[PDB]
Amino acid sequence: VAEHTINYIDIAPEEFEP
Amino acid sequence: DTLPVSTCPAGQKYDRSVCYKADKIRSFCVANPRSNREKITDTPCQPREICVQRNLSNGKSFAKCIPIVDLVEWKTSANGNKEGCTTTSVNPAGYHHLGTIVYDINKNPIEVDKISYFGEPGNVNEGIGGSTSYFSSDNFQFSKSRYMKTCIFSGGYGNLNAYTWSWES
Repeated sequence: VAEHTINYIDIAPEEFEP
Repeated sequence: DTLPVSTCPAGQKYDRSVCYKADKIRSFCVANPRSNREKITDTPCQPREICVQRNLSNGKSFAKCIPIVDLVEWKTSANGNKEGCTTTSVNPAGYHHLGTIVYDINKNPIEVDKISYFGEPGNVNEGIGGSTSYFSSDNFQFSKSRYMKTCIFSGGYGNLNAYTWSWES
């Protein structure tokens, strides 16, 4: 098992990543 | 939650953003032709956020602040020449990246000799980057049985402050 669990996934806004 | 500033003077366009400090985004406008009048904008993070950085699908740097509670904060090995690691699941199951950025005690990004990612179980190579303050993994299929180990080899100073977050494009 992993030491940590991430529950938030970042996505760049469209205005920066078209 | 804190985003870089995308607005630019007339005649200028937003080009990229970087973590200037652990708590300060810096955005860059560019003119055509390039000039020294180009607007550079520093945006402070809120005190509970940390600045994280990665390269977008177009190769441009992109920086923003994420609450530290929403990512993994860890220390690199006390001995700068010892590779140290941490392991992370990501919810929900699916294809995600990890990114990692490293800061020194003065909140400046610090280049490390190697950041490497291993899919687990199996120690599957999920990306190796070098001489860089930040680096992102391949797109990896996380699940209740699949997780990712991140390893930092500083090669210089130890006890550095690392931040590992998840992202998709």
